[PDB]
Amino acid sequence: FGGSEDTYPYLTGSWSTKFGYPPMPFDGCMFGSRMMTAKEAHTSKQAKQAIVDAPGVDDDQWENTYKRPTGGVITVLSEMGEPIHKLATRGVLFWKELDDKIFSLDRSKRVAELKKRRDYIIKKLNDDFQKVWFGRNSAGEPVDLEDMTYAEV
Amino acid sequence: PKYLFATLDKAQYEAYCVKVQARQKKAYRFFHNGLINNKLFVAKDKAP
Repeated sequence: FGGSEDTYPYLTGSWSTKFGYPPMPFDGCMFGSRMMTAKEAHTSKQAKQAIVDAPGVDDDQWENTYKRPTGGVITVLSEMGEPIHKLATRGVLFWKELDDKIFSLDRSKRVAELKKRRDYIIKKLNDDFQKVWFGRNSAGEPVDLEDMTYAEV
Repeated sequence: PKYLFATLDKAQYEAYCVKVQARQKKAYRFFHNGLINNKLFVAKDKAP
């Protein structure tokens, strides 16, 4: 929901009629994703910006989150493994990435697979993720933590 | 050693000196890794 025009139906019990059912009135409506752009909310400017910019999708193809960047949101897994809906930013994309190739593998086999895609994951880490690769050197380029000088660290 | 270097031009010698100090940094890294993880010796399992 994001307005009273779509809210109204369920608020009345009219939605349920569309399904060959009597009216089933809801005692109220609840707003979450909607209010994120309230100026009195703490969402960073460009954040609530990029939020608006999400082309929504209808109750039709929300199931599509699970597979594609559908609208502006995509589904991705927590560290707990639980499913989450997020704005499919470059980060949240490369996050879905590791979900499928790194966090998909059992603990053991993981570390090995990391070393193989190391400098790849390290680029995508440096380039478009919330947390960067701590590996910079004096000159500016990225290196191994084990290769940095004390100063540099 | 100095006497060998006196064969070269400051051009050459100084180019070499940069190579060396890079190696030393690898070496340093390795040696410390080895001490801690007991891998100062690594047996080769296959030819090149």
